[PDB]
Amino acid sequence: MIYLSRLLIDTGGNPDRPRPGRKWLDNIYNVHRRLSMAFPSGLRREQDPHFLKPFSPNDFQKTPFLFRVDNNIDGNDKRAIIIVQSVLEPDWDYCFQNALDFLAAPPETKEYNPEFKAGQLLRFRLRVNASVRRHIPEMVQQDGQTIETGKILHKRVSLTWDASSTPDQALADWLAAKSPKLGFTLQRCELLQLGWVYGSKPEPKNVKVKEQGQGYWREHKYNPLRFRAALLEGVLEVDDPKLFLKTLSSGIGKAKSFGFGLLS
Amino acid sequence: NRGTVDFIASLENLKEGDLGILRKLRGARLDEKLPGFDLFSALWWPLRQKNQRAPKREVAWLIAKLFAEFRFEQREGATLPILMGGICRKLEPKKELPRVLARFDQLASLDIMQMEEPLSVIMGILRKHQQVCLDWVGLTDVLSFWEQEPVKREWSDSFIKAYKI
Amino acid sequence: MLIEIHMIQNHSPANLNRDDLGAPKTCYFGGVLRSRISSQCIKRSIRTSNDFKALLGGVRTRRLADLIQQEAGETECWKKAQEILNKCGFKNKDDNTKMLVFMSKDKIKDLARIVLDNSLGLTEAAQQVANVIAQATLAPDIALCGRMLEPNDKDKDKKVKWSNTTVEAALQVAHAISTHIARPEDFVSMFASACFYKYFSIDWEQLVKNLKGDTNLAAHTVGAFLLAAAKTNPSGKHNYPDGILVEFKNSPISYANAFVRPVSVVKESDLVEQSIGQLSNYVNDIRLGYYDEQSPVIGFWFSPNNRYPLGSKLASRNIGNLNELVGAVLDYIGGFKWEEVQKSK
Amino acid sequence: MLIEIHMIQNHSPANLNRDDLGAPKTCYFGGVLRSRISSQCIKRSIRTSNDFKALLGGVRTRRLADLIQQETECWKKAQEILNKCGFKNKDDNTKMLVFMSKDKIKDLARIVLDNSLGLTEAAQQVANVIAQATLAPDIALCGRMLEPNDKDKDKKVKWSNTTVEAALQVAHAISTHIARPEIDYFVAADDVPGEDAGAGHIGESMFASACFYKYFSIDWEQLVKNLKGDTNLAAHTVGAFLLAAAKTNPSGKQNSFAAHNYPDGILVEFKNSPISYANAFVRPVSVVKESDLVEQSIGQLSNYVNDIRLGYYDEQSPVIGFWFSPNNRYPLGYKHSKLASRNIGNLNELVGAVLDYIGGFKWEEVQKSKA
Amino acid sequence: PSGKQNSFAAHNYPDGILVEFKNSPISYANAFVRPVSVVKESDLVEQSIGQLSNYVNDIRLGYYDEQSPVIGFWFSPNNRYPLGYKHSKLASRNIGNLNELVGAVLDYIGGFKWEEVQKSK
Amino acid sequence: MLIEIHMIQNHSPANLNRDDLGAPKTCYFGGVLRSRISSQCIKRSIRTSNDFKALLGGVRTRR
Repeated sequence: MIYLSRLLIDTGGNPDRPRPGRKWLDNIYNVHRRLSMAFPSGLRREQDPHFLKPFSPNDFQKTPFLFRVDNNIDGNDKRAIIIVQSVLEPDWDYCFQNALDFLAAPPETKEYNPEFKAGQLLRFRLRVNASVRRHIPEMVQQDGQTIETGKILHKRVSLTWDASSTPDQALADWLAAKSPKLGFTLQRCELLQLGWVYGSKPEPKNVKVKEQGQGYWREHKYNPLRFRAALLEGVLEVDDPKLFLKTLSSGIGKAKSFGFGLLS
Repeated sequence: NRGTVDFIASLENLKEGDLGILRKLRGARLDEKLPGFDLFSALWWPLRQKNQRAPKREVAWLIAKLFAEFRFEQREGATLPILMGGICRKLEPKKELPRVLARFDQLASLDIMQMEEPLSVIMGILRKHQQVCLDWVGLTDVLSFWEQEPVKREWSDSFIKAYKI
Repeated sequence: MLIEIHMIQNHSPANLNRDDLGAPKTCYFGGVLRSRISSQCIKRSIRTSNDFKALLGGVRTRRLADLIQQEAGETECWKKAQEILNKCGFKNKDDNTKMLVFMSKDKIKDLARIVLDNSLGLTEAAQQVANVIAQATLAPDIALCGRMLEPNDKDKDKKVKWSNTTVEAALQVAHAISTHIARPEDFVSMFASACFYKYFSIDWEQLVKNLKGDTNLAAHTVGAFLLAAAKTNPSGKHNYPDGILVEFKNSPISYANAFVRPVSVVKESDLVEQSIGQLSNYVNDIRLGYYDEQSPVIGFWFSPNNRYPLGSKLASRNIGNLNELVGAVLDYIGGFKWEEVQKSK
Repeated sequence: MLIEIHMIQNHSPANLNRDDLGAPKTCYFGGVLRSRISSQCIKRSIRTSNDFKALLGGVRTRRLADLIQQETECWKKAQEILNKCGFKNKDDNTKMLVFMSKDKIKDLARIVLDNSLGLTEAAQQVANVIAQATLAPDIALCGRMLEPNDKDKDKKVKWSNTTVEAALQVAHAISTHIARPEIDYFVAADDVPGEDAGAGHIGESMFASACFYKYFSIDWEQLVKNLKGDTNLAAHTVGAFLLAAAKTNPSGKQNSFAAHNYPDGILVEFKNSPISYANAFVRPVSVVKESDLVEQSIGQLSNYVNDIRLGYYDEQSPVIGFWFSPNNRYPLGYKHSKLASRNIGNLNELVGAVLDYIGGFKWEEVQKSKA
Repeated sequence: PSGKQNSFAAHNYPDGILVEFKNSPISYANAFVRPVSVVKESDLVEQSIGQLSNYVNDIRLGYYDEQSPVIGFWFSPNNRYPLGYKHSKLASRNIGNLNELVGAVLDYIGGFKWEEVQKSK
Repeated sequence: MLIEIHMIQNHSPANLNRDDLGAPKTCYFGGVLRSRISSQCIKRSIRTSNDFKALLGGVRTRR
């Protein structure tokens, strides 16, 4: 059930006027938030059509889904493309119903269903994290005299590849070896984009107390999160049209919420 | 007061385009045009954090609009009921003096927002008589307290005192 | 005189200039979209290249304090140097100064030997720091890219005086444009080599004025500039240029309008040679409409072993080599054989 | 015999004129946005150009009495004399723009160094000599408002009016299509290594590319009246204006963009009443897949030029027109008729035709009257 | 007008001149109560002239058909802007040149030409 | 017998009837801001015109 579509956003052209979409694209936590309060619910849909209510994420349906932000030229106009697909029907008449400045052209819903059988030459790109659990999380190197104090911490650090090669034949080897698990293969792979992606997620806490109830009085906190990016393509030959559909429903890698998803 | 003087001095600093967009906003509230509100915020925000006494917001907006429209200069001792009355002595008491006199008394029974047009006609006949000086600080602090009748009666008695001399 | 170099190069845009949204840089030319690489990216890629290894004499840093205890040797000179720099007028938020400082990598030891002396007050120390960074322009990178320096005045001490701390740039790089239609990506050796056109201009007299009158250093700068522009892909980390037209005149002329209408060609291999055809046609009509007597214009044409030809006579000579191209640009200034010009930094 | 210049010039992506906010200057015409190259910027760009060297000399001056010593320590008494002439002092300069311009600073030097005179008569003769400088043709193309400041002296400054009724009218440069603003992103890339990714500064810059239609409106009679005769000098300044309009561009942010794009077509006319063909581009030029926008814009211009030439007829006022393209790369008579009287391929005989229609002069002897 | 023409050279010629001959005055300014919104398929001048032609034909059919008809001449330079695409033949004579419009007005006036009239002064 | 003229023009970026501040003159027509060229300015430019320099028979001077 592919629901591939597009959300063409309004990049500005004057960094003097306020630019809502450009600022919104700089934080992937809020990018996921924006993409996730779409298709909200039918629970309180009959109450209000105006999106004027105190926000709570519990009312929104907790179905995991996917997106990816990219850039393309159609024939004559640069416009950043967001490609989404989900198991629920598209209803972007409420997510952007008072934030029309976020959009450039009204979004379009397509219908698509896959068929590849085995060994064709009609495949597409991919996005993934270069995340590996560390072999040697060496004992928490602390500061003060550039020393080492701690014991251990299993962390999902960035992939430390080799030092005598480039990653268009190192990460290429990596997903070429990864492909027979997920039910496909790579005969050619050249990377297009790599780097880091950043965000910020807020943590509600509780320190203070209230004299007539429980501790409503409390403070704020923010925390950062980082990921290693890899956008790349390939001419691929699917092993079987019976297990690759699960990979087309989950994606190579499972950042999902934070951009890196399935093959497109 | 040591707060309104800075407001008047900052108003005298305003250049031609700013008071042009203030001129275009006669009779219009500070909402339907973004640049007018931006100018008013720039003029009105920073004088509350430096001195404890500031004029009322509506008085400041009305005085800024009128100042842009007429562009006088600030001089102590040139309030409205002195120059008014001084020009009333230069009149024929038969017909024109009641006309201009009623034009002046229309101000004494009006709220702050609606006085834009009567103050406009009063300052128009002031401009016709070639008046350059107007005590903007004095006008502003008698206008921010315009709702108490002692200052209205003092202003009227100032008109009487300037008329009998 | 001005050194105007026009190069037609097949640059693959997969690993090229990006914007803050990850897109390749694009510009509208002729009312229709083309592909763009930024001028500062070409300048920095030439700067940090292999051929510009000897001529990288300028450092654009924000932490002079970190550089102070690199040749001082002793340990306890880091905070006093920060205080002296702050009394100069470059404020400190952290280890780095909060304005950009561009000096040559030979006056840092001068700053260190100024700082380590403890026989004079902070005011005259900051004055001497201004004496160090107010005329330290002894760098070809400074002479080419240009710089001005002006400090904060909000709580800087009032007992300091600065010289004319600006050096005028010698380099005018155009935002290089793609002659053809930029190829679309959809909603249902692997990416094409885009025919790019780049423009570089170097002011000879102003550059040698910016290097305190030296000649062999500036000749090495211009030769290494052509070699680094031709040999280095503009990016961050052979692809030889299909055609280099290097023209000498006293006025800048841009041949971008040769490709006002895109060279819309279905065949991939039938693109670059008639892009060169369009370039030759428009250079012919610009020469016939603008360059007549007064100041004549002489230009050289290079191709990889003369593969894409030119045109009639719109250049001076055809050479299929790059070091011959350096020898052929450097002799119109008069002499300066390239085998001895590299003995400069 | 009005000198009207209509030009077509396509520009590479650049930012020539910017405001205090860094945006390229834009204007509205026909309800749609156009790129604007402001009139003062064109006047200065042609003024500060290389070819406007033999006829320059309208020097801007706000810091006065410092060049007097350059041509004794006259900072005290000559500035005191200038203050007594009305130009008051507020700092280490004169807070009044003075258009003294002409190269007769020898007269000011010799009256200032004359230590045998008082203040009033010296200031008076200064007032007649600076109100009658009348050299420097940029004065004849842009006038003055030097009427001192009457808050000084003993009120004995009976000066003469300095206004010159300048003969130049320059319209703001108009793009023939929809202006498309673009955003440039740059970083500073800290040279020494650090513990961060490294970017000493982050900023956003703008640029645009457009096909520009320009309008310079000068009349010959006021130009030669403001220049007290000297017909060859008038030919020199009109030739300098033609060459500078054809060869120079505003030098704003040109170290990073290099948009030295020379000309596509030129409309130089001579008539008795002024007209602007900006109304040709009231309809914006839309790109067709077969032709480039320069050819399209020239076609639209030719359509409207034929309109005005035929639909506004008086038999006693014949109007001619000149058309120029580089090697006839874009002829104007594509549609129906040879609109221009002569189609010219190179700039030099275009200037020659301008000289021939103005006064029959040549381009060789015109440079003798340097003045 | 001769305002800031030194720095803003906006000398332009009128692309539409309408002359009517009535014994009472009218002003066709109520046509442009709605401002002209420029569309991508046309230009501002053509749209304004179309609205003017709409109003002129409408007032002509509403405030006329007397024993005395309303006669007029319409002027566009070389006929790029005729009277819209609505009902044609509204103007008695669509004139492409200015001097011929002046001559038509003068011939309505009683039969005085343009050349010998200047001999009065 | 009334002879009426109705015209349509279109000018470039202009300052024809500026303010003493410098702002071009504006008026409201139909609730929207429109640029206005003053009737006095139109009449004076008509009077001082080149083709009105064959009709003039008055000066209307002051002194």
